[PDB]
Amino acid sequence: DTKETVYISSIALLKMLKHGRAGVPMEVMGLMLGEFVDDYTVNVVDVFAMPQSGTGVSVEAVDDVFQAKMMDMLKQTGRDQMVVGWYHSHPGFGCWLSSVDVNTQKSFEQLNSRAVAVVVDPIQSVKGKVVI
Amino acid sequence: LDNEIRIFRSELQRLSHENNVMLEKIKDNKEKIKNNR
Amino acid sequence: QIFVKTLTGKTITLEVESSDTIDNVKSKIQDKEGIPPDQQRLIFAGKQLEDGRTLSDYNIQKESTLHLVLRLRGG
Repeated sequence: DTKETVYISSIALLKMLKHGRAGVPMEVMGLMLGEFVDDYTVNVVDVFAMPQSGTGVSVEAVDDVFQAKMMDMLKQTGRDQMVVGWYHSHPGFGCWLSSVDVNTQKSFEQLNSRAVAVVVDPIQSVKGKVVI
Repeated sequence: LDNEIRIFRSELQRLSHENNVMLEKIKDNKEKIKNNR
Repeated sequence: QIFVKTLTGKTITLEVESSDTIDNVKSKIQDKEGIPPDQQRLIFAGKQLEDGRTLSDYNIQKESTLHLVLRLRGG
């Protein structure tokens, strides 16, 4: 259980920042799509956004269907694949997790035992030293 | 005036579809404000 | 019985009938996936399953399809 690269598609990332930054100061949360592999390359494909009530320190997903009504709206094009993880944002505070994050993350892992969280910090994320 | 009701019921069937539609997009926003309130 | 899908795309299938209490149903995923139902959101074709209108008024036939959803909170 090591050496696990996490490749990311460049079409995925910059969508993570833009919606990950436009909501600043209040934080923001969406989803990841991809596919597990045997153990190592837990890649990522594409992302999107659940609606939400954002604060500077806290947020939830309001609606519980716009993520479900859209995958079923995507496979008509099938431009992506199933779900693999979820991200969120700490706008100026550093990159870590909190007791709320685990309680929701603790659902995904028992649901599916390699799912992943992602953290980003756009304010101090200058044209050089990203901190994702 | 038999053709009246064979016709002027059709429009009634339409505006009900027009009403329930517009009835929902406002319900949509009506909840958004509470999420951001 | 019944089918249940996920946001991951995984499937789980349960052994139930038209007599099912959502407070009892919500315990079933907890029987298997280990989820407190506070973190739950079941769907039937855009209609979120309200816990009050038990499935007798939802046409939950045999081999029907549902969608499970987890809650999301961060900070």
